[PDB]
Amino acid sequence: LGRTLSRWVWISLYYVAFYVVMSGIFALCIYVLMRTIDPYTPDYQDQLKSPGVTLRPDVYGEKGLDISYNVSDSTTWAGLAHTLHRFLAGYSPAAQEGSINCTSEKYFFQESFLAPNHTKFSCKFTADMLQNCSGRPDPTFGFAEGKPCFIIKMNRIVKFLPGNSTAPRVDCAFLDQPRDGPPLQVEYFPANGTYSLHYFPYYGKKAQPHYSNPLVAAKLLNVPRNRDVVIVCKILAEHVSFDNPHDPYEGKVEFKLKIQK
Amino acid sequence: INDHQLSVAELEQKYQTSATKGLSASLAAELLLRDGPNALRPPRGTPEYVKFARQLAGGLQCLMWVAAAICLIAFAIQASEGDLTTDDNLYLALALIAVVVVTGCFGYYQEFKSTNIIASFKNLVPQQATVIRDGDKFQINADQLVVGDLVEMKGGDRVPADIRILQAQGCKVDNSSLTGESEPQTRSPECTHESPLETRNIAFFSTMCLEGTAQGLVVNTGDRTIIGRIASLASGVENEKTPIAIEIEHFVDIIAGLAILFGATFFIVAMCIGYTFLRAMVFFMAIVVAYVPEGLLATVTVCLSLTAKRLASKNCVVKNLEAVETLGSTSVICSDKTGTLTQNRMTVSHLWFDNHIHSADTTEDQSGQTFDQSSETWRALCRVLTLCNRAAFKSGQDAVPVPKRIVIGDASETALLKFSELTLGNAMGYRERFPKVCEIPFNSTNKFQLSIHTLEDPRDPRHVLVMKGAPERVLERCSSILIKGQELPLDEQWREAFQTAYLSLGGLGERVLGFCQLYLSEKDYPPGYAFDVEAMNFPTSGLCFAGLVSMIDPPRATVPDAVLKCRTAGIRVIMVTGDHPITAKAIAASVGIISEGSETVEDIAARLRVPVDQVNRKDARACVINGMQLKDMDPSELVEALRTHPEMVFARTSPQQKLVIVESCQRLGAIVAVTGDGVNDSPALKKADIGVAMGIAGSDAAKNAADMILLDDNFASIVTGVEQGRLIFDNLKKSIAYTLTKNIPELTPYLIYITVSVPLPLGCITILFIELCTDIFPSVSLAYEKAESDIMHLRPRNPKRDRLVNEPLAAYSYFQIGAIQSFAGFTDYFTAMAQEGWFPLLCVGLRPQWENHHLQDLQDSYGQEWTFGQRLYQQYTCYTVFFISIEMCQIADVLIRKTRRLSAFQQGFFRNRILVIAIVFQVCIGCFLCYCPGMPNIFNFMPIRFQWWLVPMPFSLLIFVYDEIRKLGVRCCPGSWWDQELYY
Ligand SMILES: CCCCCCCC/C=C\CCCCCCCC(=O)OC[C@H](COP(=O)(O)OCC[N+](C)(C)C)OC(=O)CCCCCCC/C=C/CCCCCCCC
Ligand SMILES: Cc1nc(Nc2ccc(F)cc2)nc(N2CCc3ccccc3[C@H]2C)c1C
Ligand SMILES: *[C@@H]1O[C@H](CO)[C@@H](O)[C@H](O)[C@H]1NC(C)=O
Ligand SMILES: *[C@@H]1O[C@H](CO)[C@@H](O)[C@H](O)[C@H]1NC(C)=O
Ligand SMILES: *[C@@H]1O[C@H](CO)[C@@H](O)[C@H](O)[C@H]1NC(C)=O
Ligand SMILES: [Mg+2]
Ligand code: NA
Repeated sequence: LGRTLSRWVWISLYYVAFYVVMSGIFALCIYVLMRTIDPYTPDYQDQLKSPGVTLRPDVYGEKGLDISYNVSDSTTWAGLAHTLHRFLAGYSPAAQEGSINCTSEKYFFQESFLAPNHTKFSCKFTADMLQNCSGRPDPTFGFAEGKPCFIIKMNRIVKFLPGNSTAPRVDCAFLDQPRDGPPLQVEYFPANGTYSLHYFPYYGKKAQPHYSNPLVAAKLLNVPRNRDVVIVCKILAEHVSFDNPHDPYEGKVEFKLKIQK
Repeated sequence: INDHQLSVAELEQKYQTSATKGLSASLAAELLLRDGPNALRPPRGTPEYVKFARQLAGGLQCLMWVAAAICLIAFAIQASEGDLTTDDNLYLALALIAVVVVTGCFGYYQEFKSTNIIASFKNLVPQQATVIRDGDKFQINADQLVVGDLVEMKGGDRVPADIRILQAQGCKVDNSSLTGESEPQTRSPECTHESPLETRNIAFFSTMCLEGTAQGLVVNTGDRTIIGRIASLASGVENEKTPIAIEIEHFVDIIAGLAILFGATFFIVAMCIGYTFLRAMVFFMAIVVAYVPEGLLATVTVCLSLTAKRLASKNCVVKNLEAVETLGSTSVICSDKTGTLTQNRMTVSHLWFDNHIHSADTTEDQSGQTFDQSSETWRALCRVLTLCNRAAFKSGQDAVPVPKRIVIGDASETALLKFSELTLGNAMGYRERFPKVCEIPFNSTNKFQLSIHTLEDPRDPRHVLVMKGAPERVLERCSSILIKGQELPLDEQWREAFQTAYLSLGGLGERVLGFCQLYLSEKDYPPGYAFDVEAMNFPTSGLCFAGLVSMIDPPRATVPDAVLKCRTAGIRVIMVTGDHPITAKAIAASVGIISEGSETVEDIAARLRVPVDQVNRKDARACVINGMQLKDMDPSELVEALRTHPEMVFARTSPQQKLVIVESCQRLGAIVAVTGDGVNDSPALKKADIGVAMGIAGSDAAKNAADMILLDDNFASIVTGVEQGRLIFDNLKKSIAYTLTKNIPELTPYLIYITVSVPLPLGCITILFIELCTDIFPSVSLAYEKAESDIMHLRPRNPKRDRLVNEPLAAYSYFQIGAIQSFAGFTDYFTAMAQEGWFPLLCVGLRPQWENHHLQDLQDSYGQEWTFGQRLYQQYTCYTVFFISIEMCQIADVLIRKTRRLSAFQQGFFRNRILVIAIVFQVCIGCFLCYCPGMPNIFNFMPIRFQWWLVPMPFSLLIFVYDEIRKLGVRCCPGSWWDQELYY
């Protein structure tokens, strides 16, 4: 074309060499980056200043969480029941063999790796601690009687301490109309709906490969039928904050519920 | 042509008018109704909104308009699928539109201000005229003139119509505007020439009766006038595109081609990966838009405005921004003579006395070399021309410079009086003291002026007789002559020397005027006795000759050096004039258009005494072409003659012939600049690539047709203009490279995001902040860089081979510096991701989970679970860190763009203070955008850690070192492969 074959091949070789040198420099920089970071603890936890809160079962409707079902038709809650069984399958004794019994009732600190394969101990959580809402003897998880059970899970953060004063608690209540009507009554599993203090801190996937999040199941007992309600469940702890407009899931979870009759 | 040739009798029956009675009043009224007003029709079809629309149109403007349209269509497609986060399409579209609109407003403001500055010189005149009707002479308006009206003319009139003179007595008019003749020309009924211009029995519209009275008939009115036909021819001329616009169009073509290539290849990639066809089309449009810079147009306009301001500091007013570069690329300068290269005023040029030709100073500021003035012969001659002159100065001027000072009288009288006031100090008061007992003015019989004066000394009242006239008539009246301050008899040798001097001084086009004096003793004439003019008691012969004084319209003071500098800059200078070839050749020799030792074919024939048939044309370097010879020629011969003769002067050229010369020069493939001051230059001025009009001496048509105007009438401003043009070319290409290099860093993250599906590294708002805010100032400050080489020695750039942006520049900027900046930004992005918990391998393919609003517990490399909002804040951190990487690399990029060939150590790191201020400003704006409260909410910027500021610094140093080594290798081996391929 505009250049002879020799000129084109010379410039092509020059560009290939230039790009190879740049690629090598980039690879060396990424290798040096990977060599400096710690494999156990994050260096600069910055956006993890407060754990998020998630709910099971999670159906997100149009924008946010929106659970609705027909009490007369079992097919409506069949999917939610399947979701609950699938989630609680992970918290089964067969899946908790690696972990060990844990009744320290305080911060289960670990400065050394005294577990098999140079890991740390993880305190076990089994579904039976949820008792009524564990799936036995009620596979419907309370959905059949219009008394749904919702599992509240707090996101794990490495070496995050909720507070020594009291084990972190969960509090569910109406948001749109708290004063109107009777207040929302909720039964918690385990007792008082507290996350036991020996599940903290989290030491990371490498240190605790069998770590299991503690669970609290909240059962709603007085929910008006055929009426749309909004329920907010917050985490009461000293170091957990839920005042963040730009992240609605930080320290709390809000969801619409509509139990059609 | 039949207007002048026809005699009185047939004109009477042709125009139904009487040579004495005049046109009938009813006939005059009906003819006025039929033909229309005498005033030339002024075009006024230039609305303001049309000019604004033109300022909104152009290569980069059309590219940006199409980019905005593409953004809107892509947003429509995305809305068809109901997609999210489409507001960036509008952000980009309105950004492009706002940039285009603000730039157009700035350019319109510049043009409007320049037009207002130029318009101060306009001045309407009612232009009353004297006409005979019904036998009663009276006055009417200029437009009221109708064809055939019998009209009178007197000194100081503007000649409100084209008029064939039927009676004239010593009428002299100036045609320096319509024609190129500086010398006043006589109007007499006698006619012999075919050309209406040269014909002596016809007057012209835009002229002035310098002296005399006359009366004649009206032959043409309105737009049928010579000035009217010239204006119509100028209107027929169509302007072409400026060289900088052509360069911009070529650059836009390069941008569009590269954008289409990249978009098509990555659209095929999107097919191969598995994206939906509509998604791949949207990606295509995104890449095409990403290759379109929006802040480039603003920087180009600002650089143009800065250069225009520098020029306006030197009284160079450009009517448009694009004209400030044209002179830099000019290869041919076609120059008008009378009024452009010359002062258009007759002045004393040479003095032959004592068998010696002395040269006087002709600069308007009197800054030239003077002649010897310590001779009593000079004192005698000074008294002779002082007492002979009868011109008088205008009152109220004592601080006004003498050459510019107003004088009343003949042009020769004005020049003589000015020369006296320059040599003497108070010749105006000197003339009053000597009584004029006998004064004889110029007569058709005598052909001289005579004056008898009484001496100032009371002891010596001896009468002094002083005479001024034509040399061929003066010499026969003389017997003795002043030589070496003594009275010497006339021999054959003195007459031979007189003839040789007269012929030589006439061969330069200068009118030669002879002066003589005699002493009348009181024995012959008593003091109380009064001399009588009609008695002719004077000897009137046997006079004592003093010397010869030759006068010519001189070049302006700064013209010769400016012409020489332009010639050393490789620009060939052609002189085109409507004047006689003798005067044109003398002026060309004076101003350096014809170099010393360069002789024409006539000169060679005179030297060898050989007819021109055997004379070899190639031996002659200079060439003078008459208008008739040009008309006999044909375009092939004209092109061959242009190529053959390096130095060429055109004399006796009509406006159409000047237009044809400009057309031929342009068609040969050269950028032509035309300098002019008169209406006869307006067609060529409009046809030229750049037209430069004289400000003080220019006419309305010349100023309107011209792109540039010299307010101080300094011809030396042209060399400043060409220097600034070449400098703005170099600095503009530097700035374009600087602006272009950052396109690839902004686009590569989008390619990586689409293909590999990492979380988005860069957002659109950050890209807008980079393009529109941070990097406008450094690229503009790049326009203050000094020249690396000497601008004047270089040849004019080849318009075809030398482009503003070529493939080497684009390749280097896009795919070496841009590649390094992309690598720096990605290194810093991966550092930020890993230090927060996301290892590089986890980032690959993480986009679908990262952007899923239903996933509020996504796990990082450490197993920590993130909500959507926290991941979005990490994304904003990535935006900020990649933006900082680009800015840090651009700091070194502007430093490397400082010079194309010279080392940064060879030039100064800090000599461009504006560049240092720009870098400081960029750093400050980046720091403010990062660490300002509430920033993450409005603009997706996050307060980052100092460690991420340092990660891109090694890449900045790498850019600097690589560019320095490249420039050193280019300097070391000027003709090698490295220079050929790696130099831009
Ligand atoms: C025209 C020619 C264009 C050429 C473009 C490509 C240039 C070269 C770039 C990539 C090609 C090679 C791919 C890998 C690059 C990095 C190499 C590297 O060393 O990686 C290391 C990591 C793995 O970690 P490890 O095994 O060391 O850890 C060991 C410790 N343990 C096991 C405990 C974790 O692998 C990784 O992360 C891989 C991460 C890859 C991320 C996707 C690519 C992002 C790159 C963007 C640069 C774009 C530049 C565009 C130039 C301008 C074009 C106009
Ligand atoms: C996140 C995102 N989104 C879009 N959307 C889009 C835009 C136009 C279009 F025709 C179709 C889709 N464009 C993006 N870039 C790609 C990167 C880039 C670099 C410089 C200038 C503009 C852009 C826009 C063009 C980005 C980074
Ligand atoms: C929910 O489904 C049952 C199943 O038949 C139906 O009877 C009931 O009306 C539904 N609820 C509402 C509010 O329509
Ligand atoms: C762990 O749990 C029970 C109850 O604390 C304890 O007594 C026993 O040792 C363990 N049982 C199993 C099945 O691991
Ligand atoms: C939970 O189950 C126990 C039986 O183990 C029963 O006594 C109790 O009432 C149940 N509580 C709820 C809230 O269902
Ligand atoms: Mg002129
Ligand atoms: Na023009």
